Amino acid sequence: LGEQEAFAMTVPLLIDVDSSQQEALEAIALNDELVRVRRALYLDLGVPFPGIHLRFNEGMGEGEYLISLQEVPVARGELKAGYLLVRESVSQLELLGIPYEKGEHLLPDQETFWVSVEYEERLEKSQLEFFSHSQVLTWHLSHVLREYAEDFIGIQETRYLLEQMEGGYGELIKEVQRIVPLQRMTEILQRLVGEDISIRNMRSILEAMVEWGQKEKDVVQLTEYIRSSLKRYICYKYANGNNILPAYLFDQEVEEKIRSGVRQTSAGSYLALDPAVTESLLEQVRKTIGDLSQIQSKPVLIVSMDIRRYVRKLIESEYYGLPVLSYQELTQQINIQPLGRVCL
Amino acid sequence: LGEQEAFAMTVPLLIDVDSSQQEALEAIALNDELVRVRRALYLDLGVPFPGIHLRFNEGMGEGEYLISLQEVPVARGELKAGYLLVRESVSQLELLGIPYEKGEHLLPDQETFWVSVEYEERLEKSQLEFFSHSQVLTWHLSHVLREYAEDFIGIQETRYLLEQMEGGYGELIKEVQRIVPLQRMTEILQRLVGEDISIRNMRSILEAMVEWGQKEKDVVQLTEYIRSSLKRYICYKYANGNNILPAYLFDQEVEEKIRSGVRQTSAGSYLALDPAVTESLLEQVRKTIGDLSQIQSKPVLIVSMDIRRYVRKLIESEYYGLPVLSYQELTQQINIQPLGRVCL
Repeated sequence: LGEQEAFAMTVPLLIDVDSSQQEALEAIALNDELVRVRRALYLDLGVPFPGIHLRFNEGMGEGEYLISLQEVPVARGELKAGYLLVRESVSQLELLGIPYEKGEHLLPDQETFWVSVEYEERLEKSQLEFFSHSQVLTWHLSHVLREYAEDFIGIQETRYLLEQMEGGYGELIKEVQRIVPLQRMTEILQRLVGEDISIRNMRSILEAMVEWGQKEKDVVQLTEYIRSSLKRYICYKYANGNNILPAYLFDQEVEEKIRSGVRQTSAGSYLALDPAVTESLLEQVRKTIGDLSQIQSKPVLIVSMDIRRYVRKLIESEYYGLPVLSYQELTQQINIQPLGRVCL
Repeated sequence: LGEQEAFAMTVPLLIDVDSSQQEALEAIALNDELVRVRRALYLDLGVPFPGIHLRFNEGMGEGEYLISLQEVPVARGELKAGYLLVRESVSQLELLGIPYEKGEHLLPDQETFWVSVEYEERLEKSQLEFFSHSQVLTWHLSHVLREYAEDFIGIQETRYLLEQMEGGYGELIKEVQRIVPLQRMTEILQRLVGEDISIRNMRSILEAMVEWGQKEKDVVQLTEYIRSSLKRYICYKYANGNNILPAYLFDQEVEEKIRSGVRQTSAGSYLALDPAVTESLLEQVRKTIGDLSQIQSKPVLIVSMDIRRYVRKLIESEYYGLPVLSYQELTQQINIQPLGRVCL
């Protein structure tokens, strides 16, 4: 036992589902239904995701499954599709109009109710959302990555991109590395994928990295200049229609209250107004935006560039699916259709 | 005798149990029951523990055993299971309701009373905690490491991690070594494992090492920023339930008395208020927290980040099993359920 300790590396991503399916589930693909949603999610965000280890554990129950990032279960579940109970995401009284018996739960994103596989034939005629045992699993996965993609872009992973691109763009990389150190360039790539912006376009992120890495030095400013280099991308991510975008402009009185609380002190530049002012603004927002749960068409808040960040991490608690843009990121020839200006 | 001195290295960890078992104990494993609890404890903390030498000494009695860190017995014991008296940890009047004769002691952590091996058959029916001759030994071991894990992470042991990780994360390490010297990076890894935080996740400790090792320079601040990188880990170590955490918030009046006594002088930043104020605060704590011996569910104190340390080493005498958190380490989506605010 005198062997010293034999260090063992932690696993980057891990899926632990129960036993009793290690050969029973195992048959849609569950080795080509993960690698499919990992690639299909890579081409969306661009993060070089890690290898998903798949372990069928017997220690848990029979419908349990936990998805552990680095040995801390981040989205566990007891799939009561355990035997076969293919769930329903947009479950409603329509599943009472389509009367097949239900099973209650609040599986995360939409109201989940479960029906059996004889009931499936008739409800698939009725056309609602069906999640097989693959699609119930990967969905949380494709939701775990999209929300924890700030943790897979580390100094070891960008140096993977800046090596994989050596062939294509030689003199671009040998120029960017001398201007922005790897720590600083990575502290940006995390800040893009935080707003669900896609790294994928890795060239025009380095063009705008070289251009501004000499003039600007505060990361939060530099990333607002770099988003402004993906102009005609964002116009396509948020406003899919004919150059019309449903916005929620901030009336100038507020964009000035926030620009006066930046506190550029210790490379944090924290927005520090007051625990009593934050609730004042966050109320004026909640008073106009409402809840946006019924509000369709995915609106976006639109605020000046230099505070586009601090507004984002402010309402990040209440309004999570409300992206924030800038005036600059808005490529011209976009018809902002203001839903309602946020007064004070 | 002219041989100069022939230097002989001290042993890192050493178990000295008596003779008369060197072949009699020797049969559960006692070479695979230590290496099992050493590995099982490594995957918990992450420290690369040393090799446990096992020596059966005759110089002692017949039920004695001492566990010596570097030749100073740190947890000795005369196991009065000497012949066979498998102990009981949660001994109570239930062992008078289950009337089998007892043997009194205060073996450390829970009330230890001993019963024989014919009594074992019936009390194992009654379902209380049994410690065989292995489990009485390793338990102190798995308690010695967990409490002296600040002594196994030295500059020689982190350079073992930063070499074992060269393969996986090359450019991460070649970046962190130039930012934080080995002394400074190790003075952190000791400060994590001091709070029972787990080094194990060695990547996101280096990501947050690179990020903050340039801005912050006081170790105690840097480690409070590094704990804030293991956010969604701590949420799982202290609040296992559904995002609900039983806290003991500090009312703001106190968190300001302590922030005024930091004395950042000689890289010690000692909290120096008064031997008469420390008893004032430590009384207001003891007046609300009580004793927490009956208080179940493992509550945690929750104080602002910048003094999370000085509060910890303050109550470290009285309330040892009361972990202290920050507001920052608390990942959002955690329902702090304040048990009672510590007023002044």
